[PDB]
Amino acid sequence: GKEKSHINVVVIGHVDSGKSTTTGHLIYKCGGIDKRTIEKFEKEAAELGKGSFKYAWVLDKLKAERERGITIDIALWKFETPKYQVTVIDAPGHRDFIKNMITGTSQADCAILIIAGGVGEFEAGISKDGQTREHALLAFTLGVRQLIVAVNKMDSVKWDESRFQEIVKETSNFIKKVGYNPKTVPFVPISGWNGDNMIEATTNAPWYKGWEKETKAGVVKGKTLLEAIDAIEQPSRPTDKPLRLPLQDVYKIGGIGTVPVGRVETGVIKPGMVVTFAPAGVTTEVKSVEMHHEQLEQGVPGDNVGFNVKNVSVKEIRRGNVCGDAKNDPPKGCASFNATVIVLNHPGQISAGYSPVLDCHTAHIACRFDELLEKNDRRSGKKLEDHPKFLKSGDAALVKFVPSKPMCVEAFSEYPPLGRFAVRDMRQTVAVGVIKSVDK
Amino acid sequence: PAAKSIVTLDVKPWDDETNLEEMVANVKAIEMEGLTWGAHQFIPIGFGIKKLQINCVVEDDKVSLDDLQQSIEEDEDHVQSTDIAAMQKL
Ligand SMILES: [Mg+2]
Repeated sequence: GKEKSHINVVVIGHVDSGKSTTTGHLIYKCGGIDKRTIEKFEKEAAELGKGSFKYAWVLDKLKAERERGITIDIALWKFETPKYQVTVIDAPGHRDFIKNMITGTSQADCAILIIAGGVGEFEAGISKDGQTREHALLAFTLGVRQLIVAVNKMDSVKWDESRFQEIVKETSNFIKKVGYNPKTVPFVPISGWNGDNMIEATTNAPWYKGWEKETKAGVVKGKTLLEAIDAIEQPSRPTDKPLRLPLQDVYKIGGIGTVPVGRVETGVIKPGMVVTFAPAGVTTEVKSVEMHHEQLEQGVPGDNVGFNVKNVSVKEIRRGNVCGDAKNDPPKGCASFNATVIVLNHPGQISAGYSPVLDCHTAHIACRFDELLEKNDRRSGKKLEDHPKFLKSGDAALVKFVPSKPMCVEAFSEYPPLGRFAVRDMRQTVAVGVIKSVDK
Repeated sequence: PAAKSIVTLDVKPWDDETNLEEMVANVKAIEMEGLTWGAHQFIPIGFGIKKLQINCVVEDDKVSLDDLQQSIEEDEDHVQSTDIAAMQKL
């Protein structure tokens, strides 16, 4: 039982791709989620014959049990690989997941695109207007640079090499248009149901020599999807960056005082540090830090911590404000910020003056699109025109934003979690933004 | 069948004295076509405060999570805020 590093993975794909069975299989055989329910169905399966059972059958029963609302475990799913503890999201098709994908905690280190290999299922999955492409575009825009492609349902096409090759060609085109470099992407033929190439190599494809990907140090090869996941590159965590901790809630506890709560996005928080809260600019000492049941010596990137501070009323700091270190690039409110905005598909056009609500870290504030400064080629960033008169679906543009209320944001290059945002309107996320400059 | 998602919501109280049983009873009393309430637990977050962590399964086309969060938040006497702890496709 070796010590593991932590990574986040998001699984995307069309409704017929079989991505839930595929993700479910990995969690079942490499993790420990809803195991008492799994055990109940493994025993029940004896009824099908004389004892043997398929993992897919158990997953089907687990799904129905979850639908009834009687399973016990929460929706935070994890599984292990030789090197990692993986937190995985089988992306929901729910439209409210888009905002959650942009501002939620745990942004992905790698996206796994599941592709149905069948004849009419593959084409349906790569439609330009499909939810799958939107998810891929969002991941790319948010900096998810690693991608793994799994071509599922290979049994349905009799593990035909030509079909796999054509699918790889067409999928490479699909992802290249989004922005990914296919040479850095492993393409794994699998059967989520039968288990081929999931954890163990398939015996149904003698032509299969394995997957490969180019990395900065050389070429990495493997056979299975689990190997591809274990091959994900170790991303650098922001432990040494200045502290940034967006507030989620603020409590007034008898006998303790003010206790803000939030996720440490960058840097580390420790008792004894002197912190500043922005947009207000209030400064104070951190008295103690707690998480779950433990008192901490430090809260590191990813920890959702409570901390007690003196001489700050709950009325002067609130959700959306950002806590940072007063002696290491303290956070500041801004007069405005310029960001690259990617307009998603929606029933409207954007003109200067537009003032929708933006969700950035824990802040929820209406911000004016004060000026449309440029229109750009999305993938390269090249300026196409100065001062476009309007933006339509698909456009990438540099926009100057003016917040309607005091707001603390950061450039994405410096503090990623405080530099990406979702634009809300018409009951959906209509645009995603990446902050490029801030006027503090 | 209709597309669904399983969601875990964190419902936060005002302080360490908030009546948590009332808070969850109010959440569970919310009825929406396509919404199924699941398991819940009260989880310590530090300093004696506990948040409600509750599962629900929703039909994507019928249940707005934005609306559900807003509805839960109407119980101002018990609820300070709600957040999505995690969500998955089913
Ligand atoms: Mg399905």
